Amino acid sequence: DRVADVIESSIGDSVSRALTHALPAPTGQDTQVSSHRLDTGKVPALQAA
Amino acid sequence: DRVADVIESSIGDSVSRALTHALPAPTGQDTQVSSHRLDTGKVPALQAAEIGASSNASDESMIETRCVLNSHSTAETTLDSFFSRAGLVGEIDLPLKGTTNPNGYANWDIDITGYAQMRRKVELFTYMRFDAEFTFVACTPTGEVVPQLLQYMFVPPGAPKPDSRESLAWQTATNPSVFVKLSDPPAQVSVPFMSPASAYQWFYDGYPTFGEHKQEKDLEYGACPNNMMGTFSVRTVGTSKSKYPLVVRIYMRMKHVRAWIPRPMRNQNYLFKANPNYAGNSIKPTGTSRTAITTL
Amino acid sequence: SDRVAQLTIGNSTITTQEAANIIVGYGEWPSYCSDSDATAVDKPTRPDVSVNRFYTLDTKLWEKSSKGWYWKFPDVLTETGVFGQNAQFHYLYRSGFCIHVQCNASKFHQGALLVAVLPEYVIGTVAGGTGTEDSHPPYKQTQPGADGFELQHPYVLDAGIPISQLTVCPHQWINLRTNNCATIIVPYINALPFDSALNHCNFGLLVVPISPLDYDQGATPVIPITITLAPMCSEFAGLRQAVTQ
Amino acid sequence: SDRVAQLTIGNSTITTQEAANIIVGYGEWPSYCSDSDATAVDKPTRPDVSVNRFYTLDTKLWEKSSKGWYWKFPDVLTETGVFGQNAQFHYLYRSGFCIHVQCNASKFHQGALLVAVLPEYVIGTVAGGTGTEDSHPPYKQTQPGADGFELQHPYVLDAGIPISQLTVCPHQWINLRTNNCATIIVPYINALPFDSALNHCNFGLLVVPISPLDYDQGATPVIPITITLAPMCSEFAGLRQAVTQ
Amino acid sequence: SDRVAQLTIGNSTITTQEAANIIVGYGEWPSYCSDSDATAVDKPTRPDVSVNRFYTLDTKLWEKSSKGWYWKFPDVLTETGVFGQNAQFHYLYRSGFCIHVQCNASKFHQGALLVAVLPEYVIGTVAGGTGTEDSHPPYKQTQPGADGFELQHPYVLDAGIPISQLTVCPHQWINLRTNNCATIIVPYINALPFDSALNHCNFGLLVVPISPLDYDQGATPVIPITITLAPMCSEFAGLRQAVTQ
Ligand SMILES: CCCCCCCCCCCCC/C=C\[C@H](O)[C@H](N)CO
Repeated sequence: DRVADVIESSIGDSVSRALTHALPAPTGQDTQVSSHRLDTGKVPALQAA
Repeated sequence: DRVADVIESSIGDSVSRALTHALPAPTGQDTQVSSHRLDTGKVPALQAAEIGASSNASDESMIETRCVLNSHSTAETTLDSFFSRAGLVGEIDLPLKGTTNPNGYANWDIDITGYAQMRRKVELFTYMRFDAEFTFVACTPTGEVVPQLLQYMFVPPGAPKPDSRESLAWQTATNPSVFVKLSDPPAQVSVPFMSPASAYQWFYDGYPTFGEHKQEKDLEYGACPNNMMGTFSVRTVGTSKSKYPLVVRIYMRMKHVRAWIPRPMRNQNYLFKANPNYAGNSIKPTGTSRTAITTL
Repeated sequence: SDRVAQLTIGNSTITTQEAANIIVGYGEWPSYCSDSDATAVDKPTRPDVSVNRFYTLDTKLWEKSSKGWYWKFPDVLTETGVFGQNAQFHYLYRSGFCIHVQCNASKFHQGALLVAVLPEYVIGTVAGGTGTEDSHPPYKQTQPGADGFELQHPYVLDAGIPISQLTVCPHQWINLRTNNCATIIVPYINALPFDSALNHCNFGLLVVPISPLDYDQGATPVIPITITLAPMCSEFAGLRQAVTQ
Repeated sequence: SDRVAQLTIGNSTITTQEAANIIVGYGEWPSYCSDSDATAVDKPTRPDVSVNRFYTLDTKLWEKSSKGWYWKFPDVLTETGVFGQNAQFHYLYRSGFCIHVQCNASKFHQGALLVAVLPEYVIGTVAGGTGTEDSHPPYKQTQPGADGFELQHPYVLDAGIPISQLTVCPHQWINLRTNNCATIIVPYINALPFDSALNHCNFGLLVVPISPLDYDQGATPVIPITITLAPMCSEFAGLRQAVTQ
Repeated sequence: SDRVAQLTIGNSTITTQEAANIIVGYGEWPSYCSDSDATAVDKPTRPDVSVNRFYTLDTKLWEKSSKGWYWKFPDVLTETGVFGQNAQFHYLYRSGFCIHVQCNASKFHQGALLVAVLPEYVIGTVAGGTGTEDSHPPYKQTQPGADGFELQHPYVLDAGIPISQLTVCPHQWINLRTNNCATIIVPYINALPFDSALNHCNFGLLVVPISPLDYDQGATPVIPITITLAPMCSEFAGLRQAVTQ
């Protein structure tokens, strides 16, 4: 392999790239203490479906 | 200097701030290996021509390429490689019977704008600075070479121009002169840069004299005195009239060339020397035409 | 960031909210003459804040059938304020320039303009229409003043050269879809360190609509164009009487 | 940043200025088959740049009364270019895909589309209307080719399953208020490492207008929809004659 | 960043996408009374989440000929929910406030509003028109309730003071070109640590259209205005029977 198209090639990569992974979860998630918020720039409610 | 307006002032800074700099480039640029891309936020293809700059997209951004080593030279596109080629710039005719120069002498004002092929090349830039090399080819109207003695005199501006074949100005005690035969190879000499300015300019937007510019003084517009380098004079060395008609052709080749400020190349036909005039009725497009835009 | 801009020089200010960056002509800034370049012996005068400030010349209307206009520099400012007085009191002149062109419309209008700077823009004639008459343009066409002049043959730029190659000169575009202003900065361009401001014009400014203006009936039909300029690093020398011609 | 995007693969490029990110189906990227998974002995062929590039199939018009359309993969590309020639010359096939759907309008139009990918999308019949006749759909409906096919009962997806649960599949929306394109990346989905490209269809692409198109009279009434796709990590094996059927 | 905002207090939430920051009146946040300031001996009650939450009073229509409106605090909330019950069961009261005003239109409408908070906004009368009769405003005008009251002479603010100096009070603008909401936070303002909620009004809220509303025929002609408020750091003391008057 001499030409610098075969050396740099990604052909033959058989490993699957996974964006996510599994985590232990035996019980439901807890709920923590929260207070009031009055700020600009943070909008958890506004979404984009 | 005490007030804190003079101390902080930028007045008097004579150094030029340059945004860019020149780099070595003997050969064309190489091409590197590129692969596919699938991303958000990087758009080499999308441009904005309203800024006034050229596109910065490359080969590798748009398609998948291979590694290519480019060894093509860029040495033929320099200014000395482009301009150091002799071309016809003037022609002088010395007939036996006629109305132009029947007395055996002629005067030619040094100019380049007489012929279109070199004029179009030189008028790509605004300012130009170079040395010259003039070659004089002499023969008869049919091309035959005959035994005859000729004299060429260079007359700088302000010097008295000869008025006859036997003028006292042909003593050439100060002006350079050349004596040559028609059986010799063509004569050629070297010429320096003589402009009072730092460069010759082919376009001068203004008038050379002060005062009111009326309509009967309109032939002075665009005339730059810094380009008037003198007069070239020629005669047949003798007291009686010569036996043969003669024609003289001048070729000039630049060397040590510098240029500034490029401008669009000429589009229409030339009409007059030192005049951008064009024919109003017949304006032709830059190129050819076709019947439809959707076909070839 | 690149859309909003402010230009402050002297006692004048310009604010814009729709811009396409600033072009610095030939990659060089205006500056003063050095001792090696200078030839005259008398010391020049540098009035500074009184001459380096923004001037507005006039307003020109853009129609659906416009051809184009051109102005000559520094011929526009030879009659305006302290700059004009200094220019017509002295013999020698040198300075840079900053040019700002303004034209605004709505989101339903369309069009495009080409704003370019061409050094030593010599004007030719139509040679009588047949190329037989060796005429020359009148003084009105060569130096039109601060009112400008309208092109007759924009395709050849009234000088025998194509307009499609005018982009080789420092230039910008005013696309009504994208921006509404153009800013160009020009250094001092000449083969001499100093020159006369009443006999020589350094360059010219061209505004040519490449894409015609269009809109639907009911919208505003008046679309003006305004020119604003400011000298930079001005120098004068050779004091004498005041001559106007 | 997330609005503008560029997709480059092979010798083709796509540019968009109104996007809503890229969905990677099932959180997995296309890849080649490993030695543990492989079963055949002959080495496969990987033509690379000649088959992994964007293809455009056809343009479909969106009306105020449209139902929906569906396409079958890789049945669309079995007749197009080097990919089609390779697919009909070999016996075994495997590859991923990248799907890009385009539809643009103005700021006064409204509507919404659902673009989803459903593996093994089997089509049923209306059973004569009474459930008494055991009919089967013709070959035209099962594999419509590159022209697609229009749904008759979009509520049941022409297969007896609700459309309101189609969001469990990799999907995006094209809201004319927000964006004008949808991009989905699908790996190779099958219970076998290789399969035939002329007998089996891996999945199907559904475009169903959930919210109808609307506009006022005077605006442009033609709103096209265009489909662009590109194979990824294609592999072929089992060379023989060329069969088309 | 400064355009989008979210306000969360108690079990209520407000989301906006067109804002002009939050004004904190007099550069101070609401807080509880300290031991040095306090005078009463009995410990106060702090119900917290049941009284500190957003309340909406009513909707008022903006016309081309509107004058303005005003509300009195805490007179609006003396009949609404747990806050009203606590206020009419106890003798002493103290709290801050958070005020949010909403008004939205299209990109073809124009107008402007001034939203200001004036402590101890006493209302005068026209004195019979000649200044001879020493009358006093009825109880309806002084404490209009949750329905508000419309100004009769907005130039003098119905109290003999110019409106052009109302910007000295904590204020914002609602320019239909720029934003569609205004948020102001007010601490407890009084010369006493505690006071009665049924006899004293701490301040008033003014909404006056300085620039009139305009639009072309065919657009939506109904432009409502809605007021939302929430107490902050409420305290009550002096428990007794429930009195309403
Ligand atoms: C025996 C010697 C004869 C000398 C022949 C003439 C030599 C003088 C040449 C002067 C320099 C040539 C360049 C002239 C200036 C510009 O090129 C032209 N004015 C352009 O119109």
